[PDB]
Amino acid sequence: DIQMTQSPSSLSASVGDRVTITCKASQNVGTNVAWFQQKPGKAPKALIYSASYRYSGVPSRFSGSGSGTDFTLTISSLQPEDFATYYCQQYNSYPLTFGQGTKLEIKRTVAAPSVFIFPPSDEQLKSGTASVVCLLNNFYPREAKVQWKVDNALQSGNSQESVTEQDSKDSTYSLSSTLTLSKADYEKHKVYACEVTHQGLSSPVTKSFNRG
Amino acid sequence: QVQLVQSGAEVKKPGASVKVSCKASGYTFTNYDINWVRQAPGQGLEWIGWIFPGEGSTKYNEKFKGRVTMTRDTSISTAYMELSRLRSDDTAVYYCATELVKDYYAMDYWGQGTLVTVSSASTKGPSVFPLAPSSGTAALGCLVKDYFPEPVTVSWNSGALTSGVHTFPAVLQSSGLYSLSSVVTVPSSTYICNVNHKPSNTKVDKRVEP
Ligand SMILES: CCC(=O)N(c1ccccc1)C1(C(=O)OC)CCN(CCC(=O)NCCN)CC1
Repeated sequence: DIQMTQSPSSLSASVGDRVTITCKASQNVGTNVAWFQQKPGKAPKALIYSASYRYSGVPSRFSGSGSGTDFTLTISSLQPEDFATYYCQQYNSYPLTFGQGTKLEIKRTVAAPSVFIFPPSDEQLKSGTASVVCLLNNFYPREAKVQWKVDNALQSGNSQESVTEQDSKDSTYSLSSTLTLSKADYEKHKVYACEVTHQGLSSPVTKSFNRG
Repeated sequence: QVQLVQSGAEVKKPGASVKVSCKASGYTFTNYDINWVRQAPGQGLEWIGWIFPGEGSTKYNEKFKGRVTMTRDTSISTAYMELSRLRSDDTAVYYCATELVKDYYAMDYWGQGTLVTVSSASTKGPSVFPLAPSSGTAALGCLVKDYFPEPVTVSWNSGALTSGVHTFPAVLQSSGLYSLSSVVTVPSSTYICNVNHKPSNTKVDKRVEP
């Protein structure tokens, strides 16, 4: 296999910015390199072939360059429908190999996460399970960290997280960290708190409640 | 107009096989290789192989040698991809694709994608639990827990409340069932999450209240 390595894996730019994205092959591959664009939930749209030649319908602001082992995709003036993930691919040798994506996101001003906390519902306790949910609403950048504590005992495992995409109106992110435990174990403990750390906060922030 | 149509989504149990189809219209089917690429949830693109419909010749990724068979039916302009001995990592959207040069432009054509879910779980509707507010704006939502397979839809107030709504990407729990939360912000001054699971015909409107 030839490895295709892309860098950075993500980048924050703005409309009109000139964006440059690299792609490096573990072996010389001549000019046999393709670039794809893909939106979440949609198939890829081919952009470039033969390193520098555009596909039909691909706007001229997308330009390709490179030869041998170093390759580049250039967006001359970033337009709003260009925010997407971009894959290079070699086809000089089998198996055909892709690099990981280079996700292209919208830069904006720092936002602190609005932290809320929800307890397990009575409809769920009658069922025998317990789900506590810590919500992080409208923050930027994407990087964050949530940590759980029951009676100030730091929790490890049985907690999973999901992060939405950039909101279409304010480009912000939102996170849901879900901690799940037995109803038995839920009653067996008193106070529950989730600690939220985000560079838009001067110190850790914690929301908490006391039931069980 | 060139079009490639794929078979519908499927759920398979580990060790089974799946045969995905890709029907071509709008061009000479025997003149161009059909390529298959897959993308697991949240991951990148991986190449499976191609078949040349003119002669039925194939080339496969070595990572699948022995598990994947590609065939053609020229009479109905269809290419098939059969993946055998299914495992959990095989869970991905499978795409067929071809590339042509008419006029003078190279053009690429893609299928709509076929979701192949490999899981020992069985179809189950979700249980919707309210996330009630707790004292300037209030936040509330719904916890859609324990459904299989994907997807589940969530709307609020029968589609009237689109603003300030954040429905989270589902998470796969170790139990093989999916769960996602869906939240919304409202000033502290009714609200109903409409949840529908097509694979199990489960439709549950749940009103949230503090
Ligand atoms: C699985 C991805 C992949 O690899 N490919 C692909 C891309 C989009 C849609 C379908 C297939 C190609 C492939 O299989 O590589 C040989 C298809 C043929 N292009 C050749 C471009 C060209 O030079 N066209 C003009 C020649 N006159 C190279 C890439």
